[PDB]
Amino acid sequence: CSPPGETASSEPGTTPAIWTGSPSPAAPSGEDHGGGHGAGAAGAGETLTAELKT
Amino acid sequence: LGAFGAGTLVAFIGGLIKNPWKPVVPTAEGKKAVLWTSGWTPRFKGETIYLARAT
Ligand SMILES: CCCCCCCCCCCCCCCC(=O)O[C@H](COC(=O)CCCCCCC[C@@H](C)CCCCCCCCC)COP(=O)(O)O[C@H]1[C@H](O)[C@H](O)[C@H](O)[C@@H](O)[C@@H]1O
Repeated sequence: CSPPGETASSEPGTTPAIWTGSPSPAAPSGEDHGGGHGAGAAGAGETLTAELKT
Repeated sequence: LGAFGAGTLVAFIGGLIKNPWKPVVPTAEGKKAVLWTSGWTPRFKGETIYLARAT
């Protein structure tokens, strides 16, 4: 016998969308954090960059 | 003799007998049996599983 599910001539398909993974709720109990600092404000952390343009 | 043989054989073989369908492997849809799940089964919804080449 042939397996019940085979063959699909119609519905050509579509290009898979760009994957957008989600942060792990199971593996991480919370949200992973980067730079550590006192940050006596709403929160900036130990990482702050900037690009000075012309 | 029949009861003792039954008990002894069952106690001998029950150590070996294991349920193939005990949900053990974690998955986004809760723990599932081993046969259903492989390394490609997302442990949590939306997990990224790269097709890593094995150098
Ligand atoms: C005449 C005897 C009549 C009784 C037949 C008994 C066999 C039917 C089982 C009935 C109870 C089943 C539900 C309760 C039990 C349950 O849930 O367990 C299940 C698995 O059933 C077991 O337990 C062990 C099975 C016992 C061995 C049966 C041997 C076959 C019999 C039919 C042949 C001898 C009888 C004499 C006739 C021949 C005469 C010779 C001429 C699944 O395992 P699991 O959930 O993974 O946990 C694992 C733990 O069990 C596991 O011991 C442990 O090893 C862990 O590995 C663990 O993983």
